[PDB]
Amino acid sequence: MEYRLKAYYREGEKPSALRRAGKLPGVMYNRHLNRKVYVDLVEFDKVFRQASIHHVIVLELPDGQSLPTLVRQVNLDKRRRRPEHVDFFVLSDEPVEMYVPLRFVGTPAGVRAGGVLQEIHRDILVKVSPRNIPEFIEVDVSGLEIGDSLHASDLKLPPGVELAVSPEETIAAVVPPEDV
Amino acid sequence: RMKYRKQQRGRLKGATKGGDYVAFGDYGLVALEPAWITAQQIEAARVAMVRHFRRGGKIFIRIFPDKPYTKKPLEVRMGKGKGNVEGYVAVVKPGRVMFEVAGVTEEQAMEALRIAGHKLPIKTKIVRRDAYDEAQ
Amino acid sequence: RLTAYERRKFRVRNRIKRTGRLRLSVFRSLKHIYAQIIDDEKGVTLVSASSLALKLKGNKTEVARQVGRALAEKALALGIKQVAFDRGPYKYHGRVKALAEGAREGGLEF
RNA sequence: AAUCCCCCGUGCCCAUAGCGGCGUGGAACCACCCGUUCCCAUUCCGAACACGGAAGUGAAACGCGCCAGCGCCGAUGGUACUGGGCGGGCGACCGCCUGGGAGAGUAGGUCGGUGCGGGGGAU
RNA sequence: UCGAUCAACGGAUAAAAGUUACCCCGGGGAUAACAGGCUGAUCUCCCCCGAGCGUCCACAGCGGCGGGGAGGUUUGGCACCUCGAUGUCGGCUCGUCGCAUCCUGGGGCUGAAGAAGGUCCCAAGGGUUGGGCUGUUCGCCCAUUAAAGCGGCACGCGAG
RNA sequence: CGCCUCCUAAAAGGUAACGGAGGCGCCCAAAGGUCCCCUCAGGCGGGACGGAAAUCCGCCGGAGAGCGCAAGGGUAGAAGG
RNA sequence: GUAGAGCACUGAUAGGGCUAGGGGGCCCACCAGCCUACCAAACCCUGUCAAACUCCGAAGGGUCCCAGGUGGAGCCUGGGAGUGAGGGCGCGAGCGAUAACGUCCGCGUCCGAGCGCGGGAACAACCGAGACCGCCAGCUAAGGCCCCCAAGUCUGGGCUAAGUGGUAAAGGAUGUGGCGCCGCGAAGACAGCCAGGAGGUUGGCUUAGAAGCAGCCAUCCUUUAAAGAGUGCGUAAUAGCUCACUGGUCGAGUGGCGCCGCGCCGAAAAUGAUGCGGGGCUUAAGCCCAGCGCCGAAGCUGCGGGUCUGGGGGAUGACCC
Repeated sequence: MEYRLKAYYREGEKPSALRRAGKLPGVMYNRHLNRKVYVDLVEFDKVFRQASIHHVIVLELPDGQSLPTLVRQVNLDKRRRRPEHVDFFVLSDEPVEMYVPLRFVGTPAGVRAGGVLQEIHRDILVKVSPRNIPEFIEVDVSGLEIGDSLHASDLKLPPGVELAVSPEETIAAVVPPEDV
Repeated sequence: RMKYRKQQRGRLKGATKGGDYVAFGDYGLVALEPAWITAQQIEAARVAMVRHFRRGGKIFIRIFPDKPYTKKPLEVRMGKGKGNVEGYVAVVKPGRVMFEVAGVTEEQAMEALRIAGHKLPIKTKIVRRDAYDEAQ
Repeated sequence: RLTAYERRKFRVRNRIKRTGRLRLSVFRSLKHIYAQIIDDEKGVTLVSASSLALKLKGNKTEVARQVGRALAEKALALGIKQVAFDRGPYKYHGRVKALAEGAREGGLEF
């Protein structure tokens, strides 16, 4: 869950001041209708942090107009961390650009195996899924060694289907400690 | 080190900021106040880590042996073509995304870094994955 | 692509640089054929050559020479008095040699 | 004569005038098409260019319209940069005030808009 | 309109090499050499991390790898004092300060029984021998000794 | 120790350094004129003497092959064949 | 078109997926097999750099015309010339060790050549400021006001207390104070307390001994103070010890990691000592933010004078603006 406090003024001087209080610039955006609303960090963050929040949208409260949104971009801060501008898109009904949180279990044959461990490359999926993506899209296997690897092909796609990604290209693979 | 089959003799000198950040495994060592760092020192860390980590499951990388540093002469008087190639290394300056894995699962990795860099050569910090990142 | 199209754009750009003010654009082939006059892309375009008023599709590169001489005088007065040249999708021996002589009288006026 | 419309040419705009996918037209265009003594032509063939004409067809070049997959376009915000004035630090260097303020990065955008001659398409 | 590395290329001549510790005249520390200065190369001393040796024990004794300062010595960098003048070595004689203290003590530590070593922090108090050979200070060697230190001051000393 | 090219000239231009790099002190009698034609390497697929690479067929391509000679500019809407 | 930037131009290069080249060899004459052992043109994805790479692209600077445009410069013609080597500071590239009161070039200021005053202790070039000459006149810069010495030992709100003031890094720490955060089961907390520290817990090897307190893992059960697959002093196993638990005891707040601003350790010298000196640490201090106030320049105003230059009345002067 999310919400915020808008910017009548915008661009530079303002976002800076924001920062000053403890507010970072925020872009509220919906298919070609745009408004600069501004970020109260602390909380902002707890929220973001959920991360489940960054992968699977949430609802925000502005003025009193409860609406659906996610981050489609973000300027997180050079010299350290935290940000420089947080970016969200509220959706109508056709969400195609989806980097849905992805989980898969490489049930043993990996590290309990030849020492080799499994490297997670994809871990998430930017496929398609209009106003319909889980907090957890997932897949599984039982091999993590030899010179073994698997990807977008093997994949195994659930309910709100649609691969906006590619004909396989490394969800994960296993490498040796000092070989196997 | 490795800056093999270069192409030229030498660089020059400056420094100020760049583009290192991400994550890449969740066992991260990020610089902060540096500049160039000996490809060697570098390997140092490499070692440090590698060894600590029960000595097997691979770490990853980060910067490179990048440039050719020259003290030219040996100690002469100065006016050589400034020639002489000699020490090769990294050029990372604004807290950089230095990325090292293994499967330590813990403040164990911590230590690994701890020393690796404590060593290495600067004011620096370390962590994990904190604000993902979306590409095309 | 760039190949034959260029056959074209080449006679093009060269023709173009050429500058004695006007150029007629002949056009090879049978009913296809027909030639229209132009100058600087001021925007304008003097007169139009030969509306398919067929005279002898026969062995007539002369169907040609005719439509030509025609256009020749057509413009000749069509647009009071002037001098220049033209395009051509080829050398002057057949269809095109023809539009040529046509023009040829166009200017010759005898 | 001088209305828009179908076009055959032939013009400014450099890739939303592209690739490619489905379609679709010859009545009239126009293309391939027929054949070659005759213009004139292939260091081989009229392959192309060319001459020489009914046809046959619209496969092929071909023009619009639908399709954005690749490609092309590529804002709002936003940071880096910095023109100028001042600070903070021995320090490499950091930071503050005042105008300018790309890039990439989700938007979302397009499958051209039109100069003129004209066969002509609709008394 | 021709001859021409006049190619140290704007090119004095056509036609030119040397050497001076035998030397001699002009000015500049706008150039070296002494030392000084600033830098620190650096070397010396110290300080981090620990791979790792110390049967066992990471760190009693030790440190891989890499890292970080102190100081003004050694081998160097520069050019401003100095070229109307600053005597460079070795030694002598009288030395004066300094501590990362050698002998001294006070110490915690030991892989400390004792004894004896060795391992750091504190503290300059006095003290810190003769010869040999070498112009050499350094050095190696003889004999001891509680011990027979490192070094600052143009590597103190020619108005001694 | 003369000249051309690239960097540093820091965005006009334009500047040292015992600063980086690297070429020329030829010729080409026809690479000198103009008219007419043509149009890359390389990728792929199929082929006599092949047989990583000729020669030919079949597609593909901001043109990165090319232009005596080095670089840089240009540039096949060819200066290129 | 450098900074930025980006990667498709070229060149780098790091973990990745596909791929062949050697493959290791010989069935070694039709000579075709697994392996992937293969270098990968590659491969796309994940990755960051380039002064002499760049698909993008500025921050200014360049300049043509119109307009500001007088200080006062602006222009052309002309005779009298001096330097033709200089250093410093700031920013931007060289170089040098990214060392030097080094040396190379550039934008600016500078200092000489005025740069004579303030000044920061005193210091050619670091902040202030242009001195034609007066004043026993007043307003100000910078930067100052306990005193030495002009100026509040002002007020207000803090934070250090080491003397930091009164040079130093790496790095170390139940420093000091501050967050913005964690444990409160008054089902009354933690260090302090009391007692029990429970029976199968009794090899698995080794059993000389594990029968938690010898090495190669065990991760279950009953059972209540709630339960130690026993964190620990240990030998011959074993036998004994503190809580890791109440359980009761107490209860009422406890042990933390990140981010903060102010200090200590680390940092040993050579004639003697030192923030300038006296000095001073809740004004006297110092660091940070708040506001007031007076000091102090030849700098600025007010009595006046000298002087040249445009113009103004030029009578010789002259006077005045």
